Amino acid sequence: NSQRLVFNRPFLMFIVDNNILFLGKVNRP
Amino acid sequence: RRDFTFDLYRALASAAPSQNIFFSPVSISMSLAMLSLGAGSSTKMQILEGLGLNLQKSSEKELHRGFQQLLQELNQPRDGFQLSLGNALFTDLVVDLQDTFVSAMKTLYLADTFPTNFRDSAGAMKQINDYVAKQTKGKIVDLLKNLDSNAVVIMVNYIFFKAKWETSFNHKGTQEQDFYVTSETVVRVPMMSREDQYHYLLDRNLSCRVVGVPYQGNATALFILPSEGKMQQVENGLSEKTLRKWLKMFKKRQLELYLPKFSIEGSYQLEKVLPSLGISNVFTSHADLSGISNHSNIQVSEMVHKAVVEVDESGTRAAAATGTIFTFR
Ligand SMILES: *[C@@H]1O[C@H](CO)[C@@H](O[C@@H]2O[C@H](CO)[C@@H](O)[C@H](O)[C@H]2NC(C)=O)[C@H](O)[C@H]1NC(C)=O
Ligand SMILES: *[C@H]1O[C@H](CO)[C@@H](O[C@H]2O[C@H](CO)[C@@H](O)[C@H](O)[C@H]2NC(C)=O)[C@H](O)[C@H]1NC(C)=O
Repeated sequence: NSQRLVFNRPFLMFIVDNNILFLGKVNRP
Repeated sequence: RRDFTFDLYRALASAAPSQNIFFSPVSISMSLAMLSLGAGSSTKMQILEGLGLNLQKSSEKELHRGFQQLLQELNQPRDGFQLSLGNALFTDLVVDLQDTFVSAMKTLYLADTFPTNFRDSAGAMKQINDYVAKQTKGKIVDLLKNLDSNAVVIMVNYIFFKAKWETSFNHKGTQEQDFYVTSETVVRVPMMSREDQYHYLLDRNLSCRVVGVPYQGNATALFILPSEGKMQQVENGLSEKTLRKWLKMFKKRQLELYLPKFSIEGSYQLEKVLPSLGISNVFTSHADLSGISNHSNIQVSEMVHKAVVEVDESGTRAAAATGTIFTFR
């Protein structure tokens, strides 16, 4: 199958290493 | 027994309701852990507590050994991947810092030490901002705005990250597509796409879907899409435990991913939000920073943080800086 996943609403972002490097919310591109 | 990273995340969100948020926990927490190095009494305790230090399981020194390890495990700009973390001390020409503080800063944190003439505010800002800018490859330009005159020392931390995706996005596969800030406020954004195998995850409790998109190197981006009307819910459910749970819950799945190409940033005066995490004293004239200097008085005027991120079809670019300013009066 091929599930669809479209980020078209606010969404969180994590940039993980072994630790959490960056974290934020994209409320509006 | 506290999630500093997510407690801080919520604090920042609550202060800026429906606006973008972005910061570097490692930058701030490392900065805090450095600050605690020359802290005493209850002030030195609010910081450790605010970080979620066990006082038993984890013992202060384990905290430093950890960050030390982190700083040491850093590699040179590999190919298509780079992560660098640095710390710097800017000391006034006419002030002395305790040997212990300076020593720990150089040993555990590999901190640079630059003599600074704080009597010339403009010059001090240029020196420091130029350094931060330099270290973040021009991504963080004006960290300090109006450096106080009583400024006698500034502790700086920066973080720089650049990496290409493990698999890029087809540049020609990007189309202008609608983005719903709210069901009624919609704006067009360049929407990236790529069908492939991704580490998927469906958290029915927090009510959101999580995708893992790896980088050429060690760093994965996690994009959380809360179900319609639940952003607030998942934000509240964010925790160190949740991240762990999410991590092994991850199973690869055939996905046709649509991600918007974006860029955001955040600027925060941390001295204003940290007392929400119980870190208040150190920011007052009631502070105990006797571990940093003997000509005591000094407190933390402000703790400015700045972070930026760029996300396109090639990869991601992110950096941030934390400036801890110590004043006399
Ligand atoms: C991040 O990169 C480092 C250094 O390149 C990795 O360290 C080892 O790298 C070799 C390279 O072939 C792997 O075979 C080892 O398995 C790696 N050891 C581990 C698991 O640390 C490191 O693996 C990468 N990220 C991680 C998981 O730490
Ligand atoms: C979210 O919470 C629910 C409970 O509300 C979890 O449901 C079960 O999860 C585990 C596997 O069955 C058990 O260890 C839990 O005890 C059980 N819940 C209970 C108490 O009934 C669910 O797994 C959780 N999922 C995530 C990803 O957080």
